Amino acid sequence: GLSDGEWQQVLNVWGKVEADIAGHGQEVLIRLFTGHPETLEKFDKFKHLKTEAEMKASEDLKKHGTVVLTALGGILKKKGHHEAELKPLAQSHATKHKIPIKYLEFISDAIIHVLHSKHPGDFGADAQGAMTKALELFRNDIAAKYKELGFQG
Repeated sequence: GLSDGEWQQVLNVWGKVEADIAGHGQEVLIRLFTGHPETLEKFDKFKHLKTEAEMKASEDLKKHGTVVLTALGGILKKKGHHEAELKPLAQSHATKHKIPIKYLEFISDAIIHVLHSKHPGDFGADAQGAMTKALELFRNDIAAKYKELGFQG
């Protein structure tokens, strides 16, 4: 798993996220949607947004970004014993929304990009590697649950 020092670096940069969860959420989603427009098709209420300008001005989108990063934060803070926080997310993403693991990879990259962009001083080489492992563990445990839930995934 991750070392205590790796989790410290994950939690340190997540500190920066929580100081402005909305702005971070908004930037992560925008990065995801602009990098991987197919992901936007999964969002009934957002997929009419054609441009970055439109995405930035969307309050719905910023609200959802907060929702996403709030749930992820709760998982990250559990540092590897996150079963309980992970369970309802795997559940909804496997039945209600059907989010392929590949899309979770895209959003992981989007998060790492935004974190490197906004907080390079709190997100150097070791920390980027620790966050990489952290998000990998998230996707890995989501996948394991997807399997039980009958979604591939």
